[PDB]
Amino acid sequence: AVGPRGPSGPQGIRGDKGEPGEKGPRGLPG
Amino acid sequence: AVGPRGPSGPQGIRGDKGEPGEKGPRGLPG
Amino acid sequence: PVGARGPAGPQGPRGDKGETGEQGDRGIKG
Repeated sequence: AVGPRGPSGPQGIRGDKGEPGEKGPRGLPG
Repeated sequence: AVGPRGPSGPQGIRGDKGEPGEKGPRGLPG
Repeated sequence: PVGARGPAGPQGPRGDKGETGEQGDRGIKG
């Protein structure tokens, strides 16, 4: 008889941190 | 007559990339 | 016979949300 199926592998690695948001809009006139 | 347990599985897929950050704050007044 | 190889591990964890964008340009002067 064939042996039992092996256990689950290890969990995957963490995904990359998201990208930074874009630069904010320009300030109001003085 | 039985065979031995199988090998552990491969590592799971990599996690999702994080979503982009919010847009920055508005620039300071002139 | 040796058992089958195990299934893949779970998907890895999600990356953090990206950082907020930098502040915008200073406004034109008064």
